[PDB]
Amino acid sequence: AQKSIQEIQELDKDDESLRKYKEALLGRVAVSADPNVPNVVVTGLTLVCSSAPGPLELDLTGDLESFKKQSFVLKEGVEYRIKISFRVNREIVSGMKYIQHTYRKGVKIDKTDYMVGSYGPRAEEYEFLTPVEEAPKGMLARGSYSIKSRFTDDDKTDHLSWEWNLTIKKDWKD
Amino acid sequence: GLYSSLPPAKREEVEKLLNGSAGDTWRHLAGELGYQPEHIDSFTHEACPVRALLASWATQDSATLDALLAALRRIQRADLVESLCSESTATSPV
Repeated sequence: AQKSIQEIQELDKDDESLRKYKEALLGRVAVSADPNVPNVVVTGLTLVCSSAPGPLELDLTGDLESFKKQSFVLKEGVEYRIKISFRVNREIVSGMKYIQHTYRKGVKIDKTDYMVGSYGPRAEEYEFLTPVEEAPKGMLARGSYSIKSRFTDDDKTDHLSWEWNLTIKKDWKD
Repeated sequence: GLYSSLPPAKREEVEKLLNGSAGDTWRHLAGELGYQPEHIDSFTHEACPVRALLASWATQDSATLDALLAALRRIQRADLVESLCSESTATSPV
């Protein structure tokens, strides 16, 4: 019939209302797999500091020009570590290297590069932690240090590069 | 100038750099802002009260940059002030 079996076929209306939520998927067919997005990017940087009261972090993949002004908080003569977090949603990459420079009052003094290795196209993000690093000291050396950070590979492909400031404060914990 | 005049990334950095500063740096700021002592005992109980403090302060016109800077000078944080003032000033050479 046309108007007798609908008394039990009503369950279809309870799952047909959910078809409108499937329609929203058509609004965002990018899947982060289009050529308009890069292969590997640092999702953020984190500063693990066992001497500090709490962990530090900074967001990335955005307005890297802003980080040339904003700074971090460290302590004079303290020990710290740098953790870099990056996602890989494209292909395997090898010979990956993280470069870290240090500029005092607008003058580079040295730089160090840390090999991260090779990583595959995992839907998640990988993290790399540096060894112990010391901080400068004296009230004149409490100024903002520019750090330049770069990521490259054995294929000479720059993934991202940024730069961020660092306030060396006298206290950070009491 | 108002704290609302700063870029979104500044407002995030004010929180993210203060997590490395003393666990009670915000406690000094709140005392000089004229916040009541009972509100300080409610904030120190939270995990990240420094983030909520900026949002609760930004609820009112008193949240000017000039007022925030003035209060940071009273608590001997002129060090941290000068470094955040790198964006909080008229500068754009491009």
